[PDB]
Amino acid sequence: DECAQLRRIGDKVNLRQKLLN
Amino acid sequence: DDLYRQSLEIISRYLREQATGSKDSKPLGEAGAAGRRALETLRRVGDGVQRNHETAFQGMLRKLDIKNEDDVKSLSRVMIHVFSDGVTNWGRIVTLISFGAFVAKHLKTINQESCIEPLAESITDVLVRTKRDWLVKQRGWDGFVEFFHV
Repeated sequence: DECAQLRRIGDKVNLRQKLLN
Repeated sequence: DDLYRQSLEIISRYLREQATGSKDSKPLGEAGAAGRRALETLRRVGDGVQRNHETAFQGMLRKLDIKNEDDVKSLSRVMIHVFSDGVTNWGRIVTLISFGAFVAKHLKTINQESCIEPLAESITDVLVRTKRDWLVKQRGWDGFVEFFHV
């Protein structure tokens, strides 16, 4: 995963929830 | 591994139901109360993840020409590498499984239904074998469920 796609999605999914909690 | 077989059965089922498009009729009997709750949560969040990142997801499944069992062991590694930055959170975690699901669909699509179980094991093996103490500090699957309560 040369471009950190999964990490970055992981962190986005974490961000959206964080802002929902 | 007490609370690993509970992770294994969660990921296998979500992934099998995704591949087969229909929900399984047998009760999830080795995860109990804790593990069935998170499956309900996982179905909810992982389907959104899949739906939200369908293009990103599709882009990656392409690059990883995914066929045999070694491609699966290889993907396992990619996933290990996600957490190298020192950060662990459920977003990551769930995203990893959602991608499992996505890939598993593809696998059944390309007549490799039986690579779906090796895929589930690695994902489980990745997390639990590499992030044992993070997972534990969150009351495990209970933390997952409280994170995504909403």
